[PDB]
Amino acid sequence: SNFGAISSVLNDILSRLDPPEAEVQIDRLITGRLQSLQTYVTQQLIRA
Amino acid sequence: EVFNATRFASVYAWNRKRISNCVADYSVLYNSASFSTFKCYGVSPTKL
Repeated sequence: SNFGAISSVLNDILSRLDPPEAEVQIDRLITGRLQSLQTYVTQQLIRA
Repeated sequence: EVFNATRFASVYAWNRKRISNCVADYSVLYNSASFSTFKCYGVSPTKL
């Protein structure tokens, strides 16, 4: 998922954009991926 | 062949030149300093 990012792939951001924007696109992906892990773990704790 | 073309179109009827099957050096265009404007969106003139 892009989660608002231009691409789901970090290298499609980093190989194209300067840091002032590349970091923005990355924060969008970090938020999404971090939320996914947090959701996953919560669910694992419940079933545990 | 486009940049040093001897003739350009009227803008209402702008021309479209198809560039394919070739090696594209854009650093030679950018750093020629013959251009007053060379604004690349997303990816910088020498990174593309």
